[PDB]
Amino acid sequence: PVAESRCYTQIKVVKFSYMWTINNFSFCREEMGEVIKSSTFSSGANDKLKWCLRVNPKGLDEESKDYLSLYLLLVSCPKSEVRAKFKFSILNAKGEETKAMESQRAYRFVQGKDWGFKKFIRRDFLLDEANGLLPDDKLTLFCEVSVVQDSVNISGQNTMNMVKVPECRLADELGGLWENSRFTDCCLCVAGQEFQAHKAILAARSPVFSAMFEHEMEESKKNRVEINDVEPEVFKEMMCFIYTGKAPNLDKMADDLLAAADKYALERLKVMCEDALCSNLSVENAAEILILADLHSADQLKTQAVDFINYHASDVLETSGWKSMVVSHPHLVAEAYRSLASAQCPF
Amino acid sequence: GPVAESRCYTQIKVVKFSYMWTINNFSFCREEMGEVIKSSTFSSGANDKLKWCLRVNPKGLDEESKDYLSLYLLLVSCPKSEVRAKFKFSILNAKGEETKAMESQRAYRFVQGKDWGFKKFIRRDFLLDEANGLLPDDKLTLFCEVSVVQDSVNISGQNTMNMVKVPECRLADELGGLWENSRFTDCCLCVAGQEFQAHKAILAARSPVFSAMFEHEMEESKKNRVEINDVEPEVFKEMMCFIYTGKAPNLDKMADDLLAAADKYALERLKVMCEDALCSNLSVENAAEILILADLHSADQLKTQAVDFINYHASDVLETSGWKSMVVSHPHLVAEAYRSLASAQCPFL
Amino acid sequence: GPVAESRCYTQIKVVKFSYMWTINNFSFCREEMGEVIKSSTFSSGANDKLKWCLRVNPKGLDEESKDYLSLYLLLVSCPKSEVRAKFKFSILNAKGEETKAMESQRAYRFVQGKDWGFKKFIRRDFLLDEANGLLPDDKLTLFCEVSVVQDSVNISGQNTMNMVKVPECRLADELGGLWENSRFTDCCLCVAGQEFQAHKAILAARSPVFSAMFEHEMEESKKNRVEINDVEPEVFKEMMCFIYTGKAPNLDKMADDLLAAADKYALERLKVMCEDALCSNLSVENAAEILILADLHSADQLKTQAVDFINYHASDVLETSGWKSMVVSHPHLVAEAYRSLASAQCPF
Amino acid sequence: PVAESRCYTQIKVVKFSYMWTINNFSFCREEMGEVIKSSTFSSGANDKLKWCLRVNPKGLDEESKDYLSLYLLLVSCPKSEVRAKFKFSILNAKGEETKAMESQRAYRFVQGKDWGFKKFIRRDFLLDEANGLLPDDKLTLFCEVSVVQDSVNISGQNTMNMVKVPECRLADELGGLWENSRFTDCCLCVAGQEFQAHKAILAARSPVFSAMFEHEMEESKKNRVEINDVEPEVFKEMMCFIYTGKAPNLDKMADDLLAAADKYALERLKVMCEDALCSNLSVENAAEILILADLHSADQLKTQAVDFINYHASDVLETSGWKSMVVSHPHLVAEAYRSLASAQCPFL
Repeated sequence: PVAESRCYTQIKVVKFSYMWTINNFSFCREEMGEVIKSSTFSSGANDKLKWCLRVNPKGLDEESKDYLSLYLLLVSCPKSEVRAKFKFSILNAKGEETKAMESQRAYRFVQGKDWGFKKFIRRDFLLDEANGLLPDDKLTLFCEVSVVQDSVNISGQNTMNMVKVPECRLADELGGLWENSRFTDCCLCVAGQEFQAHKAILAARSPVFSAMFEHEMEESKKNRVEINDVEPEVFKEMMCFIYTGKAPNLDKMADDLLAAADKYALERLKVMCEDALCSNLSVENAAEILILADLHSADQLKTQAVDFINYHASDVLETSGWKSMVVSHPHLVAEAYRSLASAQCPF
Repeated sequence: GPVAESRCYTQIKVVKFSYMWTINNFSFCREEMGEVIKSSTFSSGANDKLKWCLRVNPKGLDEESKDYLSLYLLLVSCPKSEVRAKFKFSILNAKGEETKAMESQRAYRFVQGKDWGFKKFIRRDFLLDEANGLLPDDKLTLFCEVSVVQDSVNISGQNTMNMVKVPECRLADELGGLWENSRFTDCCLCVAGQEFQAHKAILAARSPVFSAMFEHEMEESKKNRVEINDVEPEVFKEMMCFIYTGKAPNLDKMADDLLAAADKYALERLKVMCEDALCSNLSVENAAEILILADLHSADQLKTQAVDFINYHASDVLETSGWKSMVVSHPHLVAEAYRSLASAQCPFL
Repeated sequence: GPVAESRCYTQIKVVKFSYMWTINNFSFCREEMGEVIKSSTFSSGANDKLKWCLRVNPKGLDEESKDYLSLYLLLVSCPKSEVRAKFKFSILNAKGEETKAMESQRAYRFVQGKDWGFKKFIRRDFLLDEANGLLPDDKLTLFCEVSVVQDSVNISGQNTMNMVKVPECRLADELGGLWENSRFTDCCLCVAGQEFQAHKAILAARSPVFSAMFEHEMEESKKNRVEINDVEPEVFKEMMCFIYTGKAPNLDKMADDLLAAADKYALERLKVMCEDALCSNLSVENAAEILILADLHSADQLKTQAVDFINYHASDVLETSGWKSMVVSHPHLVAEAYRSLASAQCPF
Repeated sequence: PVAESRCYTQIKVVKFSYMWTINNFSFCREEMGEVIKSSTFSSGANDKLKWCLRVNPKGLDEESKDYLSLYLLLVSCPKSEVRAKFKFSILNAKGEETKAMESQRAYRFVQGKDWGFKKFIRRDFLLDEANGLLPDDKLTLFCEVSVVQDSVNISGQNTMNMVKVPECRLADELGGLWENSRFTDCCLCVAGQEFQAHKAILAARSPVFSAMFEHEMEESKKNRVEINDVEPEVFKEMMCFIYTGKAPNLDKMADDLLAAADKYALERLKVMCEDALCSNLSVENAAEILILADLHSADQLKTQAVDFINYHASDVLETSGWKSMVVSHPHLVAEAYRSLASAQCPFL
């Protein structure tokens, strides 16, 4: 009783790395094996499985108290397996890998599975500034992922897929249109600052701009109009989202970006900024996040903030901002009270 | 040594089902080796887009199974990911009882196009004996059992710091909707009587040639009523479909004329799409046709691929009518192909 | 003779998986006899509206589970189908190995809201014992393995009929399109100044009221023109919605006067489920208002159940002000409630 | 090991039945286990579970060669389990029960699986007219099914609320609308025979009448509309459907109604007409069904018709009508070749 297939197997390797630097690693103070994760990032080609770097600044359990446990975790996937190989390396002060550690073999993976070699590095050893492993007191991690697919004959019909179309693009040319401005069809005024933008892209992409230009303004004041809502720095990023569908400079000014998106009803940018603020939940902000969410109907981030406050209530409620929020906005905490009413029902 | 703790409990999902596929009139299933005939494709129901089929041969392959029956399975579909599964094969007797029930040892690695089955499953002559009660009126009744293991994962107990459901890109879809709705059209395009309506900036960005015409201080006569005769209406419609969506579902059946239209406006992305679509149509007779289409349109990649195809299939390409037509019509192509095959593939030794 | 075969091989459907539940600070998760505390929901992943939640007793039930920790499995959600399944509990040691695992003799019966398990699943003292090491940092570890069996058959197939596919009755949604696009309507109705304009034949067919008041001598005079003098417009809308569709999506928040108009306009199907929906809103305080509203308007079944529930809750119904109100205004109604009570309390 | 559930048990049953008629039982000649079948039957309300019966006029296997096998076959369900109990009976010429048999218990059920009673009644004894079981050689059998529902505590608030709500009488009201012609405005003629109808109902159902009446030529057309292709009884049943959505006697007059549906773009009408034709399949009718379907864009019916033709080419290609339709309509047989070549043949 033996089974075989008699087929040529071509092994694929979709390599992709990630850079992570922890701001002020020394004051992490993550005792009891409490963990810090990286910013969400995708796997490059075929953006459907997304990886993420997970670090415990102090290694769990008594054995790795001095050590810094390091693991790599997969954010989400469509209920399948991955057979990747990982290489953990630490860059020096000048940016050269020192603590390289390549996986001896491919590891079986599933959604949320963590893998890594415990006792990766001693924290006191890392803290030595003379070694250059903490430039400006920042802990830099660099990881190299190589996902193995194990395709049999790559479905050979020859049609081997020699050559290819270039990578699918459009947004890059729209970015060139943005920066050059290419004599667009309308003008914008923003707090005195001048911006030059198109009409058809605004109308098709945004219902708000779809209705706002074409209703009596196409000849009256189609060329010129003033927006007293958005500062020019983030207005540039919002217009960049209109052009290329992305906002690389989104994290820093994300609250006013949320305001601008909600006023114009940019739902996709609304979800991106919801994910951005989802990564910035603490004791000293969650009440203001609730104000922003109800001000914008950010239902996903609203529920996430509700759950986070439910989890960390015993010290989140000790903030002055919470007091100002509840006295100013009791209805929001009444909604949270209704949400927790079902939670505390059982038992 | 190098060890990596899992730090996730090995909870496992296992899913066992079964299915039978009978064969009426099995005794009259012809008689020669290599008769690969498969079962009707079947599915669990909770399959999650997965299908399977058997591979029954009246005479087994290789040497030992000359007088046996070879039974093998296949994975019809998968979501471009590996599958770990099991298979058990058995035969129901006259009283519907499993007789040749031998199980597998461990769940094997399964992908689309791969097959795993017990070689030398059962003797042909022994099954041909009616005393075993296994051939009722030439109705051979198979039966198989699948047990797909997954090694499932959750933080089920308890709590989950969740992500927000990100939406997918809508730029391609929204521009396509603007195209088909044809709202805010700044230019009207006419081809062979049919009149379409399109937009200025997208056409200028994705087609430098259209930007070249419409930037020449002449728009009110041309941009509002531009007329083109080179491109037929259906190719031209698919060309705007490419520009406004980057998606051409029926690109292969209209590849050469669309390539010519792309060459007219230097739509190099759609040009390489047409090159790739043509290149998955390789045959000995149309090599000259694709070569001249590339040479007229300067499709360097497809021209090189067609020349390599001619180099590989010269023995029949020389006798083909297309090669003779190319030779009498275009000796330059003959010279270029000869130079291409000259300093490669034979100069040894 | 008496027999019942299948003519098909007994193939069996099975879905085996497992689930764990973490519990913090077990030493301070309260302790008294028969404590009902449950877990968060969970399922395999291919659930098909199928969910379960654990149910654990820090101190068990009855008598012989005081010093024990019993455990049960409640079926939370299901597709209203009889669920037959096996289950297997376990406890993991400190070294990561299941220890106290026992599996059901057969696939127990499960339906929505049914609990099953093994009473006396573990001694509380033994679990609390430090030598076993089953409670590190006052954290109690669960691990359950479960399989669900259905016993269906998958045949080779000759495709059978192969064409059971058919659109359901989409009819009278077209009448919805007639209404909320007005699709050449032919008569004109005024409610409270607000205007709505419809087809004569529809309301003629639907109820005797609109039919009769148009069928005789009004077609000559006011065939198109007509107005109503008792119905509220915002509910007038949903009233036509049911009259067209035989379906009212939003009814409970306006069901009282809707039902009153329905009896005023003879809509028996509307009448009955609006009464039941108000009866689904049964409470101690509403019952007087519901009773007077009901029996003022021929509400037979609702009269019966309103009377019965008021009999069942007479004690706290007494101090309701509405009780004395209807007693003062409509005494014969509560007299007939007594008449109901006559045969009610014959024994015992 | 043993466990409880701590609950009440409320059982609810709604039983139902349906006549079966088999004319000329002697001449059926359904041997070697040729199962006789008809359309699936339901319980009336809540048609989501469609039941059916499977009968062998000659019982298979050596035991029941002379006997007749009578077995239920549930067609489809939402992947659930049901515990219905069933009884059967065969009436006499007068319609009186003599050959009655019942079930021992509440048998389980799933999609496709069959319970019943083999080895019951003789074929020769049934065929003996001295017994009087076959009036004019007509086998008229009766089947009843009692669906035992069962549940746990019915969510034991006591939650009773059992309003005896009737069903949606909208079609029945439209049944009276067609039958009585109350409030009629528009009339029709066909071959001199005249039967009138209503305007907005036809506007609702059809896109075709919507086309040829919305054009503002109503008084000339809609007052005295005429149709050419349809026939009187055919128009009767097509009016019956377009008013009702039901046409239980469509089987004997199905083809004509399919043609009428093609004349009026009545997609649901065409659907169950094609379904009735799917219960018209024979080894010799496939040419006629092909002519009908291919003339009418009947993609699904031509699909399974071609599947039948592929499966029974061994006689289909050997019929005279096959040659006739090839001569008249060859190209459709060309796609028949295209299908059967790429079907149950790409092996190997």
